[PDB]
Amino acid sequence: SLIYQIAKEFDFCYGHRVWSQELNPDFSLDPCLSCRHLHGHQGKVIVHLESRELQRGMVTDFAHLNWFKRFIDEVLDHRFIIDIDDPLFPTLLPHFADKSALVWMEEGYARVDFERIKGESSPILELYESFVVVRFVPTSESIASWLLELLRSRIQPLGVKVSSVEFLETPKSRARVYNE
Amino acid sequence: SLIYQIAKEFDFCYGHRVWSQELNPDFSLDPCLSCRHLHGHQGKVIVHLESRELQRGMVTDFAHLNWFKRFIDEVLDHRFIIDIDDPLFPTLLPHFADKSALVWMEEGYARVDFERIKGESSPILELYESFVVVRFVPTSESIASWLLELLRSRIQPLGVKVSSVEFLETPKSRARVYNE
Amino acid sequence: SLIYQIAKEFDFCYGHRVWSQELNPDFSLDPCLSCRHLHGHQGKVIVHLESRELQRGMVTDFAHLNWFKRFIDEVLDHRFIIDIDDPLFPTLLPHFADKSALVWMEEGYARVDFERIKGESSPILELYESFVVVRFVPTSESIASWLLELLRSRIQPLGVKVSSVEFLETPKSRARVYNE
Ligand SMILES: [Zn+2]
Ligand SMILES: [Zn+2]
Ligand SMILES: [Zn+2]
Repeated sequence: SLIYQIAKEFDFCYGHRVWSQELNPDFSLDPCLSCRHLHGHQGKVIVHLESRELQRGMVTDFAHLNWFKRFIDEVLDHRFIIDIDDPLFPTLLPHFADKSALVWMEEGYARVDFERIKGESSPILELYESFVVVRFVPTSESIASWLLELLRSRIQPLGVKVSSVEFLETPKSRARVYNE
Repeated sequence: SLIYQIAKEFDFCYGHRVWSQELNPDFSLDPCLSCRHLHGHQGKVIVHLESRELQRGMVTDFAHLNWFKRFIDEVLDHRFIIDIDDPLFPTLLPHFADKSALVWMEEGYARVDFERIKGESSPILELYESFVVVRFVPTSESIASWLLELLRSRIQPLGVKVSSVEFLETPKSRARVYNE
Repeated sequence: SLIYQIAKEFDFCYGHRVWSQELNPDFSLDPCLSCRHLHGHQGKVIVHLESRELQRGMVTDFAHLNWFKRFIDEVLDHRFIIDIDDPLFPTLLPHFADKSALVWMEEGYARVDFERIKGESSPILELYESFVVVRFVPTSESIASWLLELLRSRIQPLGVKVSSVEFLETPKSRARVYNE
């Protein structure tokens, strides 16, 4: 049986930190918890779709992931991705410490309610425009699992399967989650 | 148990069009059928070969794909790949509108019979030297499947399996066909 | 079911030769056994690790291969890799022509015992500091197999599996060994 796959890459830049990172120094050599620092990455998502047959020579058209490109562009690019359980949440989002005025979207992330910060200065608005709040520690593996969940929920009308999602955190390191 | 694989890349440039392209505008956002345009690509073929044991430390020598290199270089590079059943076939190859005087090669493509255009102008000859005629819409997935068939039928005397072939249409998007 | 993987790349430069290379000319086209020449490469090791669950959002931390990066950097980079059974071993290492006075390490390579050439000229010392002696023909498949072995033997206390190792001989060609 032949299996047919297609894969597309989507790029974006973001900041995050991995607040729970723990290391075994026998393996890391240096015990410093550097992923607990505020930092950032150039991310690449690679979506793999699969069929057991071709329709008009295709698994499905590459342009059929255009809505997802739009999601990556409009929601994640040039943003800071923060775990709602991050202990620095009330420190970095002090106008939203009690976690009450967050607006959860269907895709599973939150933006702050900007109504609550009306009449704050421009730099303060820029700050809060930055945050994409998620309910998971934003590791490459976590992000990849979340994007796999989103794709799965939405791709079914195309008649193909999402077989895996890769998330490259740097050009030399990446995560992959397979949908078996 | 271990499985051993080798993979090798082969590059070429070509023109084509995907004449049958259709889009679901809910997923693509734009309904424009841009792949129906005459265009081109830098293509990359990746061949994956597999064995369950190493012979002399190898799956098989990388150079044992040289004949396949020659094929890509001599047949596909700097050519325009066209489906025999593209509706524009008669328009782009008017001297061969009946599709009879084509010379089909063992690998499953054709060139025009140049006897029938003998004495045509130099530019007309250069036009007909361009075409590689195939029996499929030349999508990334169809190209990958075709080259997989070609490799499966030839590599037997090497004692190795072809496990899959990848075809990169752009650095951002690619197809893979798995033999199994 | 979901399966989680991470992969990380490690780069190094080295010299070797494949003393035992043979070719079938129906496939290589050219019979010349060029891999038997002394030469070298830019190598890339890609380590894939797998787990059936995430812990703190991770398969395991990318930094848990820092010991492996050190091994690559300190043992393999800017070295010449030679099989102890290369017919040229006595010619290239004439002060260790009997192939004893080698110091084998747990990772499965040897360096010469420098006590034996104490007192020799500086250029002679430089020559011998170059060699990494191994018990296989140093093909890409063999290097990958060996690195896989080292990784499996070390990674067990982290509770993840080494699923495969890729070893890139050139940008265009690579080996992969899967741990099935
Ligand atoms: Zn990070
Ligand atoms: Zn195209
Ligand atoms: Zn070599």
